[PDB]
Amino acid sequence: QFRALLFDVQGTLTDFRSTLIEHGLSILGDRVDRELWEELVDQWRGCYRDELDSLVKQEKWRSVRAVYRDSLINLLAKFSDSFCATSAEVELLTDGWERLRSWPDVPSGLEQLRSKYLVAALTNADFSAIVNVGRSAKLQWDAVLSAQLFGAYKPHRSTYEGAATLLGIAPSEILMVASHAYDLEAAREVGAGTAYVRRPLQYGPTGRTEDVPDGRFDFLVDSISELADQLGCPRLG
Amino acid sequence: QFRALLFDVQGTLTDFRSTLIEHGLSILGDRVDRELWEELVDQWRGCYRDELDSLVKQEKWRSVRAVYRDSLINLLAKFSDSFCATSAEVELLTDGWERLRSWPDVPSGLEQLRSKYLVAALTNADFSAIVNVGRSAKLQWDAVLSAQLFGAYKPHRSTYEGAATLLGIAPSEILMVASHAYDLEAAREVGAGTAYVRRPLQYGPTGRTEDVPDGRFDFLVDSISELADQLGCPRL
Repeated sequence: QFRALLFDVQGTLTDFRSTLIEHGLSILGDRVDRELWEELVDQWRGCYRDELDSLVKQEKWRSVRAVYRDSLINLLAKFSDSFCATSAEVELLTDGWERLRSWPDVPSGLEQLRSKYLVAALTNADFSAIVNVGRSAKLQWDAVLSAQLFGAYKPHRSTYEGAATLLGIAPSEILMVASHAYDLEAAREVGAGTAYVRRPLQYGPTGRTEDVPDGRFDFLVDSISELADQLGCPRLG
Repeated sequence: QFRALLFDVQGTLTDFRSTLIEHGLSILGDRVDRELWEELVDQWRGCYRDELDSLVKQEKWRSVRAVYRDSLINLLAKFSDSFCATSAEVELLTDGWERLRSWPDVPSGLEQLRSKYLVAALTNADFSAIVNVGRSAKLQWDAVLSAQLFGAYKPHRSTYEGAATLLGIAPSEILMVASHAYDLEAAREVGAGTAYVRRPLQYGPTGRTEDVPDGRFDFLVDSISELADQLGCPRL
C-alpha cells in the first residue's frame, strides 16, 4: 500500500535534546551549568513550538533557523543574569539544531526500509537544516522535503500533500513516521498511514513522553528497524 | 570554496540513452528494431529538448513526465506504421526516463565527493523522476532538487539560486556539475563553479560532442571520481 515513508526527523530520528545540550555546553563551556543549559534547551524547543504553532495558525512560513535564533535571543534575554552569548555564539548555538545526532536504530532502519520504500524527510526545519542534519545524523534519504518547499509547516495539509505531489504518489501511499502524535494525526487527515516511533529518551532521562496506545496509529514501534520489519522489509545482513 | 556539488543527472550521471533503448526494447519486444527504437529514443530526447526549450522561452513549467509522455505519443504517431504502443506501454515507456542507469563511475564518484561536499541533484526532471532515478542509478544525494520545486527549468537563474538558497549556501559555494555546457554556463551566470563531465557516449557513438575546451569551465573531467580527485577528496 505504501510507496514512501515520510519521516519527521527531529526527535523521531534524532536525539535533538542530547545534541542541543552537548552543543550548547561545548560552545558556552563554564558559562552555563548543564542543569541550566538543559532547561534552556527545553524552553528553546518550547519557544520554537510556540512560534511554529503561531505561524501555522497564521498560515505563514518563515525560516525555522530564524525561529530558533529569535527564540534563543529571547531566551538569552531571560537568562541574561546567568550568562550571555555573542551574536556569533547565537549562530553557533542555533547551528546545534542542524547538528542533530540520530538515534542508534535510525541509519540501519532507514536502509532497511529502502528495499521496499522510498524514504523521505518531511521536516519543518529549513531545507538546509535537514540536509545538514543528514550528515550529523547519518540520514540518507531518497528525498529531503522541508516546510520551506511548501511555504507551510506540518501539521498543515499542504506539507503532506505537497510531499505526496512531489513524490508522485497519493497521500494514501505515504506512511508518515513521527514520534509526535500531532504529525501523524495531520498526515492521517490527508490519508497517509501513520507510524509512531516511541522515543522514551527524546526529552531526556526524566522527560515526559506521549503514552501512545496500540491501535491509535497504523504502527507503533520503538525503532525504525522494527517498523521496517513490520512493513515486511527484508532484514539487513 | 565549494560546500555543495549540484549535479545535472540525465547524461551527466546517467546513461539515459542506453537506459531508454534497453527499456523500450524490453517493453516493445519484437515490435521494434533496436535501430528504429534507438532513432526514436534520440528523437524523443530531441522532442523533449524542443518542448523544454519552448517552455523555458515561454516562462512556463510543466510536468517533465508529461513532456516525455506527450512527445512519445507524438513520436508513436510518426512511427505508427512501424509499431504501436498501448496507453499502458506509453506510461511504461515514459517510465524509462525515471529508470536511468548511472555511468559506472558515478556512485563511487558521488561517494568520494560526500566526504567534503554536499552533493545534490538539480534536474529539470520532475521531483519524483529524480527520486526514482536515485534508485535506478544508485545515486544517493544530500538533497534532490527539481525544476518542479522552482516552477522553472534550468537554465533559469531561479533554479540554481533556488538550489543555493534551499541548501543555505552561496551560489559561489556551489560547484555545478553537468555534461551540458548550457547548464554550467547558466550556473556560472548565478556565480556557481562549473565542472563539465565529458560523456562521449551520452548520445551514443554517433553523438555530437560539445566544444568544451580546458579552461572553459572550472573543471573538465571524464568521471565524477576524477572531479572528486581534483577537488581534493581522498579515495575511499
